[PDB]
Amino acid sequence: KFYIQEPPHGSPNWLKVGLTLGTSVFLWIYLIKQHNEDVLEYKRRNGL
Amino acid sequence: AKTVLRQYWDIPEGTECHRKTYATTSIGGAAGLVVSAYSVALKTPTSFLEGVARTGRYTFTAAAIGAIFGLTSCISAQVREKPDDPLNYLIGGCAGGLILGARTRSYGIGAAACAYMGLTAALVKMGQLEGWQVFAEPKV
Amino acid sequence: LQYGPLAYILGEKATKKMTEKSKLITVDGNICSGKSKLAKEIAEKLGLKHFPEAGIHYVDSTTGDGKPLPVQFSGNCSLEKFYDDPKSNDGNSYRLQAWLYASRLLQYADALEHLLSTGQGVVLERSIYSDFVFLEAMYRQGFIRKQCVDHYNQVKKVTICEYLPPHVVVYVDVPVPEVQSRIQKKGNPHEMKITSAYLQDIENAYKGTFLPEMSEKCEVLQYSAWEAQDAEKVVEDIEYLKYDKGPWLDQNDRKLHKLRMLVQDKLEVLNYTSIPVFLPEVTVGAHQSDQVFQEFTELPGRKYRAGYNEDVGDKWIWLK
Amino acid sequence: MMLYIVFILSVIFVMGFVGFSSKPSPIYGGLGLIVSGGVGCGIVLNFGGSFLGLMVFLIYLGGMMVVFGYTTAMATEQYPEIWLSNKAVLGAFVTGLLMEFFMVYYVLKDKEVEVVFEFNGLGDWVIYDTGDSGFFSEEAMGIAALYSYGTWLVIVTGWSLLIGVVVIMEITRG
Amino acid sequence: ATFQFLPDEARSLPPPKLTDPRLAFVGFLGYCSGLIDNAIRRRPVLLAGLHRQLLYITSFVFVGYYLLKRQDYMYAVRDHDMFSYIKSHPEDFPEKDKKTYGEVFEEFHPVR
Amino acid sequence: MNPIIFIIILLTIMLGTIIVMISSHWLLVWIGFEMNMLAIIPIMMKNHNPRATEASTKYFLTQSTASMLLMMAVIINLMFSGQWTVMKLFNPMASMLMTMALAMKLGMAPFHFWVPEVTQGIPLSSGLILLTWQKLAPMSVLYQIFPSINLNLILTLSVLSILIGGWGGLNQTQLRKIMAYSSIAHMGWMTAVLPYNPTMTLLNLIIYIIMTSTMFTMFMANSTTTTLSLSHTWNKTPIMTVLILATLLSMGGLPPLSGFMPKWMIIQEMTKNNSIILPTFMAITALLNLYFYMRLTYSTTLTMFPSTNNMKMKWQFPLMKKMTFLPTMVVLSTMMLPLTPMLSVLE
Amino acid sequence: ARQWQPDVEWAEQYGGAVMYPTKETAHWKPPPWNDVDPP
Amino acid sequence: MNLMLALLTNFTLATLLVIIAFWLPQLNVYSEKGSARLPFSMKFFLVAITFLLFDLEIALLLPLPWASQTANLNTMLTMALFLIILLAVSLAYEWTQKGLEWTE
Amino acid sequence: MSMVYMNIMMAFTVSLVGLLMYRSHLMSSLLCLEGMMLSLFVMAALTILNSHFTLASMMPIILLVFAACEAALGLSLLVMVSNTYGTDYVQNLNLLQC
Ligand SMILES: CCCCCCCCCCCCCCCCCC(=O)OC[C@H](COP(=O)(O)OCCN)OC(=O)CCCCCCCCCCCCCCCCC
Ligand SMILES: CCCCCCCCCCCCO[C@@H]1O[C@H](CO)[C@@H](O[C@H]2O[C@H](CO)[C@@H](O)[C@H](O)[C@H]2O)[C@H](O)[C@H]1O
Ligand SMILES: CCCCCCCCCCCCO[C@@H]1O[C@H](CO)[C@@H](O[C@H]2O[C@H](CO)[C@@H](O)[C@H](O)[C@H]2O)[C@H](O)[C@H]1O
Ligand SMILES: Nc1nc2c(ncn2[C@@H]2O[C@H](COP(=O)(O)OP(=O)(O)OP(=O)(O)O)[C@@H](O)[C@H]2O)c(=O)[nH]1
Ligand SMILES: N=C(N)NC(=N)NCCc1ccc(I)c(Cl)c1
Ligand SMILES: [Mg+2]
Repeated sequence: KFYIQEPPHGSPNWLKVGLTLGTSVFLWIYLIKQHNEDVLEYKRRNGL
Repeated sequence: AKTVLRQYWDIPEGTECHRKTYATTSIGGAAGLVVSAYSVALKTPTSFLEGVARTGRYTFTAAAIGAIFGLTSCISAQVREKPDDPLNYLIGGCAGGLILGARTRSYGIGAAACAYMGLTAALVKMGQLEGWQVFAEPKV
Repeated sequence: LQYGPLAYILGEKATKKMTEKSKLITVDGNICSGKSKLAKEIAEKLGLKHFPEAGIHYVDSTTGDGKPLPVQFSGNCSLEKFYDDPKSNDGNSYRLQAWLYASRLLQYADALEHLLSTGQGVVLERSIYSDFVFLEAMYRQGFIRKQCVDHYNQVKKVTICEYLPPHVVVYVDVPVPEVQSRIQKKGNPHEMKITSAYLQDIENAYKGTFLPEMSEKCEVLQYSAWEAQDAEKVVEDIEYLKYDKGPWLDQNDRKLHKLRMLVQDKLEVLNYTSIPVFLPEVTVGAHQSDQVFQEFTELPGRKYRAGYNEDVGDKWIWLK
Repeated sequence: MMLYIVFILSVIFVMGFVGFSSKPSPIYGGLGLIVSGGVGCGIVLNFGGSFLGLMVFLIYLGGMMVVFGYTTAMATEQYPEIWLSNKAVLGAFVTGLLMEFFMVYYVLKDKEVEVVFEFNGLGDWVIYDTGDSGFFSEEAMGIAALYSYGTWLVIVTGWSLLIGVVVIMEITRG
Repeated sequence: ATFQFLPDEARSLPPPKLTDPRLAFVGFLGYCSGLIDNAIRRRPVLLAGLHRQLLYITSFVFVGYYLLKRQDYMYAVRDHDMFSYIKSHPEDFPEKDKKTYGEVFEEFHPVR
Repeated sequence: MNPIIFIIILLTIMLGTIIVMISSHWLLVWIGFEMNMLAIIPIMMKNHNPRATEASTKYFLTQSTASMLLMMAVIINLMFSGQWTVMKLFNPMASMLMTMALAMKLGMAPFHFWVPEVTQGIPLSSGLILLTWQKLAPMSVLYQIFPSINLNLILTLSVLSILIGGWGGLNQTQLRKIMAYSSIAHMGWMTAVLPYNPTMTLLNLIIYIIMTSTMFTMFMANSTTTTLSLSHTWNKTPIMTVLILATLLSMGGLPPLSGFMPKWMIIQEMTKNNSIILPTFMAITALLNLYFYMRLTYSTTLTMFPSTNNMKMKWQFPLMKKMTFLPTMVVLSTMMLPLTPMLSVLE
Repeated sequence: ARQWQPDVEWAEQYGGAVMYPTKETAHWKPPPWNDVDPP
Repeated sequence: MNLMLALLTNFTLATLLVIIAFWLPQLNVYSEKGSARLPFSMKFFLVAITFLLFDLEIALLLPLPWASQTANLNTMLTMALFLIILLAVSLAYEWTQKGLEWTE
Repeated sequence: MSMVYMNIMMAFTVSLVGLLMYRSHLMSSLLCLEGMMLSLFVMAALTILNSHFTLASMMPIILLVFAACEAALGLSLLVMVSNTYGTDYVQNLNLLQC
């Protein structure tokens, strides 16, 4: 215990950390799914 | 401003000097009146007569510049026999600058005004010759 | 949930935690009036939180590890130098006074933040309302310049206007001859150099200006030195107060929320204590302030925001 | 003639405007607006707008102008200054009446006038509709349609009035 | 369409690659925002809150991808409209008769 | 102000703007402006002092006058076309009245006098709204009625605004007045290009808002409202001084920063229309803005001004203000030029 | 010599009501630090 | 024409009664025997302003007897209640914010 | 146009000039602002009634309602100005000169 008053950010906000990482994972999965769906629709529409 | 500018730019350069000098005096006077109106509105004169005096001093000053530019620029074009010459306007613009150096009595202002009003007048003549648009109509 | 509008919306309203025991008490007096001892007894008996008088190192006590910092990080303000050489050309006299008013302003904010957050009252020894008595004494004795006084009033004008005055003002009135005798008995070599004229100036300002002003808006209790010995009677006097004055009657949850948002943000508290008024006594050149600030960031646990200092044991910095 | 009633009312309408627009004591300026409001209602009445005419009386004169007079008596003027006592007010008042009289005289002499823009002076009746035989008021049908057609208008209007209450309580708390 | 970010006809175009250089730059901008967030709050700039720094990159990339999709679609529409108009009005866009430099006369300006 | 009430009042400021942007009826556009003006006044008044009351009154008189002129334009348009659709107006006198009304709402010269005074008299957060969100609704109407605006009128307003904004800012030490004159100058670029390519008007508006929000947010972070107070930032938050420097240079239109992009694109569109004198005059006159932006960089970042002793007490406390979105906005404010072709999304 | 940095005399150039003093704005004063004028 | 005549008669008679009430024989032959804040509560301002806002709401409710003749009764009834409820919310806001109090 | 329109537009112009040419009282200027509203209401009502634009018959009411709410806000600012200075004179509102 160094600080005389416990700092507001002494310990991680695990709920915020979990939401933050979970949000990042979701956006990446969504982005890759969207890109994949876009590529196929493009190939289908152009006959490739 | 449209019609006055139309009278001036209809008269051939270097000719009908009295009509050119009238057109610029009216243009100069109108600019003086506009300046007086804002000056009186935003910087309230101490009295009714001070405000009237300021209106006359500014308007006469602006009409004086307009008259000298029109006469000198038309006299130059007539004498030199060069109607479509920006130099004539450069001469008239500096004459106006000298007048503004006289009404304000400041050799420095006169010298600066003559160069800048002289250059500006020459560019106006070039623009008329070559069709430069200040407020260009939209086209693309 | 650090306090804010969201916490306020969800039910953290000051009137819920406050009672008729939620009071702000300030003990005042001349030097060596036993006001420190009285302040502790009132707090103990009334179950309040006691604040020792805010000195040169009060802010250090509230930040970092709480231990005092070297002098250069308080600008080199010395109370001892004030007594030895009150007219020093370095401007220590007013620089100390300007620093101490800022220290009191910070303490008043801590005390108000404690009262509004927990509901427990507090006891202070002097406050930003009585800090000026020392300024008046300094000026009348020719220790500070007229310009310093003007600067002090400018800073006080835009700071004190934000805060509510104390509920109860307690004054322990000790005469200057008795004050002067207790000083020589206390045996602090620098303090004994204090002169009765300076002490009389403090008394005059207290009685001439402070007490009449606080009487309009606070509850003022005055005790002689003998009467202050009877702390139980002092506490008894406080508990029988009507409280029918001042702005504390006008406060409601909306206003106290605005007040709590101010006092919790300490930089917002101290904003005007550094107004750009270039008084030689408190002005610091760029080279010096740059050099001192760089040293300050090298002190243990000071380079980063609290909780982000690996050099003092903070962990999980990469998830914070 | 009563064939020019709308034109005559509009002449008085303008005179009332030159009255308060010259800005005498706010008490008398308020009177000029009240007279103009009543004359303005009469103009709307003669075009077939009975409800709209009575709203001016009910809301504009009995509502807003009452609160204007109320506020004037409180926070502006408690005793009027003599009307037209100030030269600036008199000059402005006379100038507006002189302009108005010239318009009226010229439009009546030629049954038309060009004051900036060209107007007809044959009388306003000439433009009226010539075929009405319905069993209802059309103005009433239109206003009643606020509740069937104007759902969006009701929502934003009702919201603004509520916010007006909240806002004015914030402004005045000080 | 009408008030549509990406109309259905935009789906006939190749999507931006996930390795698009412009998308890499957008991700880099998000990374810079993460560092500035640490700096203005006096945290260790490179190490603090990697979870927060990861979301800064992801958010920028996610929005940047859709912005790049709309950008390419709008330029495809500009070209589509232009070529269709050139076809609709062949009278205004005739094929110029081209002459070789042996036939075209150019004045010569000596530098002496 | 009760926090829930503050939120509802803020939501009503936004709703008034949104009604203007989605409306197809002139009456609903007028309502949006009236609703917006009703909700903005309380946030100008919220600190209860004579300066705030004077600012709110001057704002009320200006905006209520402009809204009456707008209603007059709408009614003339109704008489000469028998319809209310938001689009080109069918009467030149209606077009002038609506253009003048929108100029007054935007604070364009010569209707500019209220902007420096109102901005000075209200808190920073309120000034941020006034100079950013409040430009959206009047610009969104100009975006739609431009086919019928008088070219000489709109370009005269643009030229006067750039001149008055540039000259007016040269004489200011108050940060809120500097931003006000900067806003007047930037409104001039937005409207100058409107007759030629409204998309560039949107691009300049968006980039203007991002950069202006960044400046106000950095001023709020340190509670600075004067030049000298800002000059103490180097001794408290050195990182902030660098962010201010970058943002000011960007606002000055210097490449390779973001703020160069709107000037670059506007010059391009004007030249395509054979407008050469006006863009050149505009670009040179904007150097006046660059001058009083540079002055601020000198006293904030590139030199170290004198400090005070009490500043040391501030060293022991961290910044607690929200600074919402500041890291994102400062990056956009400075590092967007390589993505310039992205402007086509605004088509 | 160490790098020159602004002194008090340099700083006060920017602490006035206007940057360019004139006869007209001689009576102008800087506004209150907290924007509040006394009643 | 009738309404004009009735109005003209009513106020002309009122005028005649007032002037004669002022100028009647007196039978005597001897000599006969400003724009500031009035000290008035802000509460009275708020009453008048509150009346105005409620009066504007009433103007919108006045068409209700005609609106009830519509075939779009579902919409009409929903909007009537919405407007009156919003009027009630306005009153509830003034009430709970001590806007209807006369103390202090 | 019709003869009535000459005077209704004249009334609006007269009140606009009255509004732009201040004297001392803020209330006098607020009255001119209401004058412009009243002339707008009449001009709109005449146009709408004569043309038999049935659904537009509600528009003058909406104009009246919203502008009265505007006037209520204007009056509230006037009393706050009067509380500060003891009068509603515009010359007192010149602090932001500097
Ligand atoms: C990518 C394509 C687009 C290209 C466009 C150009 C991009 C560049 C613009 C990016 C936006 C600016 C971001 C700059 C981040 C700044 C961070 C940094 O460099 O360090 C700041 C430094 C940290 O100081 P401190 O907080 O105390 O922590 C260390 C302990 N001493 O603070 C200090 O120590 C104070 C330093 C003194 C002031 C020196 C200022 C000169 C350096 C300016 C660097 C930023 C450049 C801004 C202008 C753009 C340049 C192109
Ligand atoms: C291509 C552009 C060509 C433009 C040509 C413009 C020529 C203008 C010549 C102006 C010359 C002087 O320009 C400026 O004016 C004043 C005269 O009042 C000069 O005269 C100076 O003299 C003394 C110095 O002992 C002082 O009173 C003061 O410094 C100033 O009045 C200044 O030193 C100069 O800053
Ligand atoms: C320091 C420099 C500051 C900026 C200087 C900017 C100068 C800009 C040049 C002025 C603008 C050009 O000036 C304008 O050109 C057009 C050419 O179509 C002229 O056009 C004229 O042509 C015909 C015949 O020639 C005339 O009968 C007619 O009156 C007019 O249309 C205008 O009469 C002139 O007013
Ligand atoms: N110059 C100056 N000295 C101060 C100030 N506040 C306290 N001091 C000094 O702090 C020293 C001790 O304060 P005191 O509490 O009054 O003395 P004490 O004897 O220890 O405590 P008490 O018995 O209660 O009076 C005194 O020498 C004061 O001069 C101040 O605002 N300015
Ligand atoms: N109004 C203008 N002058 N410019 C303009 N918008 N021209 C339309 C041409 C255009 C240009 C870019 C794109 I991407 C698209 Cl789709 C269309
Ligand atoms: Mg003690």
